[PDB]
Amino acid sequence: FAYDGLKRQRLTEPMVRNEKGLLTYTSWEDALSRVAGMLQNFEGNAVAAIAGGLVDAEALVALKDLLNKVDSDNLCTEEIFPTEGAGTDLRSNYLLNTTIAGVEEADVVLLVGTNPRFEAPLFNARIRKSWLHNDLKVALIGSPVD
Amino acid sequence: GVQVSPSGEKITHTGQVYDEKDYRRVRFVDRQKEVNENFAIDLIAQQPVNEVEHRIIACDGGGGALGHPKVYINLDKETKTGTCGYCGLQFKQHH
Amino acid sequence: LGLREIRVHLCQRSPGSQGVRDFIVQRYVELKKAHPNLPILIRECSEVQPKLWARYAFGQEKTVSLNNLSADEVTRAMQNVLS
Amino acid sequence: TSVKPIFSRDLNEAKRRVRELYRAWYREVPNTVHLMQLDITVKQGRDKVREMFMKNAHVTDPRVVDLLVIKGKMELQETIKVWKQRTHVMRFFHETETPRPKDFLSKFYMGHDP
Amino acid sequence: RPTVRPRSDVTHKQLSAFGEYVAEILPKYVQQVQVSCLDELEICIHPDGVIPTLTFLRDHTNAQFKSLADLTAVDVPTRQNRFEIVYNLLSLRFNSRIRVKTYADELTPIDSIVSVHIAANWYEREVWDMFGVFFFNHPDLRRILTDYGFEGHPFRKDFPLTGYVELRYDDEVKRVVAEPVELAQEFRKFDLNSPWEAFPAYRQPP
Amino acid sequence: LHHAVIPHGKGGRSSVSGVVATVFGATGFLGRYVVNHLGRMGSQVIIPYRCDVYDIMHLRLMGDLGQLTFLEWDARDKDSIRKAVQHSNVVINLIGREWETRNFDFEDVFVNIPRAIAQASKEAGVERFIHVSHLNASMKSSSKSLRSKAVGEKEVRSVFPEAIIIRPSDIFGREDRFLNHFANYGFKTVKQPVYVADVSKGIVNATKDPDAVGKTFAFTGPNRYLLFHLVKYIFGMTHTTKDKVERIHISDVMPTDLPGLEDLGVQPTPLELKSIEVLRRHRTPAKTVNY
Amino acid sequence: ILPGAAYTEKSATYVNTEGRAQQTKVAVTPPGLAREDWKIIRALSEIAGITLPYDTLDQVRNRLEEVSPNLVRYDDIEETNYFQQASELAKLVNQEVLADPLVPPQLTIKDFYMTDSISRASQTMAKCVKAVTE
Amino acid sequence: QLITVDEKLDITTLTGVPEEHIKTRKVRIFVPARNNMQSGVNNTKKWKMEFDTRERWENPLMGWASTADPLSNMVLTFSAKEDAIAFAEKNGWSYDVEEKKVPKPKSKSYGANFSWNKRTRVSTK
Ligand SMILES: NC(=O)C1=CN([C@@H]2O[C@H](COP(=O)(O)OP(=O)(O)OC[C@H]3O[C@@H](n4cnc5c(N)ncnc54)[C@H](OP(=O)(O)O)[C@@H]3O)[C@@H](O)[C@H]2O)C=CC1
Ligand SMILES: [Zn+2]
Repeated sequence: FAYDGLKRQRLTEPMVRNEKGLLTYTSWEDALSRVAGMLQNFEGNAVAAIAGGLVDAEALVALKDLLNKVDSDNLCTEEIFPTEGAGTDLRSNYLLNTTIAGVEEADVVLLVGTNPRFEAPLFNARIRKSWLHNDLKVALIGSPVD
Repeated sequence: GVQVSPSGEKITHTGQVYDEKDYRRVRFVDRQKEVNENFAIDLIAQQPVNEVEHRIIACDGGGGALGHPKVYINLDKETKTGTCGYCGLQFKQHH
Repeated sequence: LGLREIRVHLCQRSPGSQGVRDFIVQRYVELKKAHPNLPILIRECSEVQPKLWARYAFGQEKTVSLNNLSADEVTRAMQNVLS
Repeated sequence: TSVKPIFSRDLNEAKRRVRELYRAWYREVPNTVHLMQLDITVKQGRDKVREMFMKNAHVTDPRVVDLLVIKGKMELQETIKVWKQRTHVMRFFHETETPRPKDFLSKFYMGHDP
Repeated sequence: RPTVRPRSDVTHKQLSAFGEYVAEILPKYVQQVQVSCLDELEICIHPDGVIPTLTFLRDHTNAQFKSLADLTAVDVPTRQNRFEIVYNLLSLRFNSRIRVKTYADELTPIDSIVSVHIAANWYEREVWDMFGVFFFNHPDLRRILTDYGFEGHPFRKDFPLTGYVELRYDDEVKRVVAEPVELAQEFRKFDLNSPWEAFPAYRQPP
Repeated sequence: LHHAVIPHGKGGRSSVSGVVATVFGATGFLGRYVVNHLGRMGSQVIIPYRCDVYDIMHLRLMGDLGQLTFLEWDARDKDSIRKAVQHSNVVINLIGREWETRNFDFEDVFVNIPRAIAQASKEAGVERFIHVSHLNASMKSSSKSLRSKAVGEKEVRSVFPEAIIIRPSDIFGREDRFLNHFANYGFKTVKQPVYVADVSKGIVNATKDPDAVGKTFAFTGPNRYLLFHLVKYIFGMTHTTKDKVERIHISDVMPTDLPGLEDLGVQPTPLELKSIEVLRRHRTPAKTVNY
Repeated sequence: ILPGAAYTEKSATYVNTEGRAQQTKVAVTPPGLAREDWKIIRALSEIAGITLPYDTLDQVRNRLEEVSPNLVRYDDIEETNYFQQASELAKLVNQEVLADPLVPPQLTIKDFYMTDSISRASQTMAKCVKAVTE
Repeated sequence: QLITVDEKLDITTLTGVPEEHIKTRKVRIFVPARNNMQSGVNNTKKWKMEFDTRERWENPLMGWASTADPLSNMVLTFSAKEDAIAFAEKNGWSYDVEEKKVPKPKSKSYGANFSWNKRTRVSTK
């Protein structure tokens, strides 16, 4: 029932500030002229981009590649992930290494203090699926939840 | 017997009148906006409720071969009433 | 000027990608300990070329094919890039 | 792959059968423009014609080429005669519709056109 | 039984036995004579033997089928030889019909029958207009139905309904000019193909 | 901008371009091709008419089912012209005539009426006020047809500043008043005329550009022909008042700095190329000077 | 403000936790003047002197084959390995896990229905909240 | 008689389809999904090859919806995936396949709803 949100408080045109100070409506060629001109001024490491939310991996690379030619690599995201050791490295630290289908092929789980029920509710169904049909026992840490 | 915009144009059954900043109103220039004043939502509340006997009945639209396929209703709600999606009639149980 | 990246393309199980798998268990931690804030990254497809990209400051990159290269030479192949 | 051939063998025999057709269209730009009046003088009509044969040079299959000769002969057989009109002969040119930007930057100021 | 279009079993055997009569007499280039429950005959063949079966059927006492009625071209854009080209004839003497269909790719031309049946002078040509299927030895092939500047072959299943052009009058040139296609209502492709096969023992296992 | 002015749509003829406009004099020669290059690409072009409904039928087409509307007015009436442009992103002024009437003169038509359209447009929240005076029209020209027009070029700016102005050179096209004049009957008269569409495209191209918000243009075209070489060339190809004939011999200019065409999105078509089609109705290469 | 489209309105490629990279075939075109995200950054480049070597959608995918070529294998999982290296690499790390109750932000049903810039902006979700808080 | 060749078998010249709808036109080959409302599954067993979508603007007069691409409502039913790519390559269109999604054969034992030991002991029969 989110599609209703896709037609409610949604952006349409390239807006930009007013000499007064507020926002108005312009064209793409009216706006991007204001941007690349500013991009050519501040470069190197006074520059950064925050992805997050609901984004491609097509724009991310181009957006990366764009700030890749301005010597600026401070590409960040909303929610943290640790980096003190092998953070982005070694693709077993930010994945479901376990096949989500393999959740059936498991007798034990340790849930750390998050809610499958509310974060990815449908990782919780394969739990409850494998809670009923095949035996399974779970143990949770922090935040007692229903 | 309709309600009207501050720009002065006629509203439909639905709130449909164009904003002020709209080039669409051109088509009404030297013409006029066709509209039906007979809002069903106004006519239908101007219809008395048929307070029948037994809790379940059939309804029709004035002629069994002539409208409103024979749907039924459970009139257990003494709080509200029961409607038929074809018509806009309403009913009670009398008890 | 500077390199500011290393990345690693390999295949999980194949003769061609061999040696990279040897390279990781044998040296990876120490380089990441020598190069802590250096943004490395390592990925393992199925039937890809065992390749190795590495950026520079102006998004400039190079490639070094390492098809059927053993661990000792891959390391020199990595340090010639960290030369 | 041991196909049935039609009207020719491997390409370089079909390439003269082509030229029998250019041998007609090259001499039937001036006859059309006069008999049924037009705007083009003679030349940009001939540029357009070769601009169609320098669209299909990418072909490499004799069967395809032995076919494309035919549809040219039909339009020729429709052009050599007056079965067409001043609107059909002058239809290829795309005179009126604005050619879209072949570049990227102007191509999406209008149109979600990848 | 009232509402089932009574089968009339007998003429199946006539068209079946006669269906055999044409096979063993002509085993070359002939594959799977058949017949539907509707007692109407079908004969699939190879394109290299088109005429010698027609001329048997135009010229033979036991197959006087000297009157042609159609020559269509049916699309199946999932096989190799997508274009099933169909014949269908008639006896004035024996009071029955037949169907003699073949196949082709987008380019495996078929020699024509106009020496046999001149009725096919134009039926052959629309297929050239409508599908782009060349024929050998056909007099004066050319377009029939399409404009004199219409590229394509529209009854192909690849060609969209509303095609690739729409015409109009651009007053600056005083002509009926063409520019690309720009609808106002957008024909609305429906998913009227329900589940539930509806026809078992009549179907496709995987 | 708002929600439906948006130019979302490819090509033309059922598209949209946010060029909702009000061309006034589009009933004769010039505006019909303007509406053609507007109405083709998708643009709700209004057309105010004050003439016969039959003299406007050829405008019904080149209009895609709603984008062409019509309505009545008269230039000697305040607030009707306002009513005509209460809904107008854009305004165009092509009005004009080659002869005075009992009712209207050169003075009343090119100057006083655009003055009210000018004020009328500003009383609404319009953007553009494309006007058409004519080249060769500073002031003190040998005729009167042009000396009035330049006042409108003065009197608009004191009403609606930042208004495009096109003062083009002489126009030729089919059903003109210029080539057909010569066809149906001299040095020191030299003139570089301009094909119609090459004027029309720019106007259509000028009602979308970010620039051209007050810059006075002048569409001239190539091949500055000499009259005596040209008038015989017509005779070589084919085989009335004071202020018009006085306007013929006035025709002399050179471009000082003015923008022209190619800085608008146009490739100007010369005369010789599309010259037969118009003279084809009279059936059975001329010398240029730059100066 | 550069209006970009949404997942219903672009040919993009997202990925799941598993790494099973997948695709968003498009349904609708976005409203008004908005365009696709990556389709902009190609322009923001070229309006400047910068110029990426892209002119389509496939070039952008061919880029992905150069960065981390998991983002093209649709419905498949880049079957991974080599966790112990992280543990060795991470065991040398040493930090403090302070004494609080670790708790998530999602704790009940009412803090579910409103998240990340879409569900916030719809009545149909707040009807649940407006119903569940009663 | 016959002739040998091994080539890509292009046809793109024999259709019109001038320039836009040849190159910049992806194609999706798939087995359509089970309309989860209905438990019926005959819409599978086939290899529909619908094409991408483009602008559908709103006709400013009527409120109608209109388009530019006639090549949008272009279903095509095939019988095997190996034949589909051969058909689209034969016209040069950049196919983009999705594979079948076979459902598993699952064990569903009615009695196991009624276990003594186990945890599937249903309620409400
Ligand atoms: N055509 C040419 O040779 C050239 C013309 N121009 C300028 O181009 C513009 C177009 O004129 P053009 O279209 O060529 O000639 P038209 O004869 O087509 O006259 C143009 C329009 O002006 C309208 N008009 C004139 N007077 C009035 C009035 N008093 N009230 C209302 N409408 C009026 C006419 O209405 P009706 O339809 O009733 O006549 C006509 O439609 C003029 O400004 C002209 O000076 C400049 C250079 C060359
Ligand atoms: Zn009722």
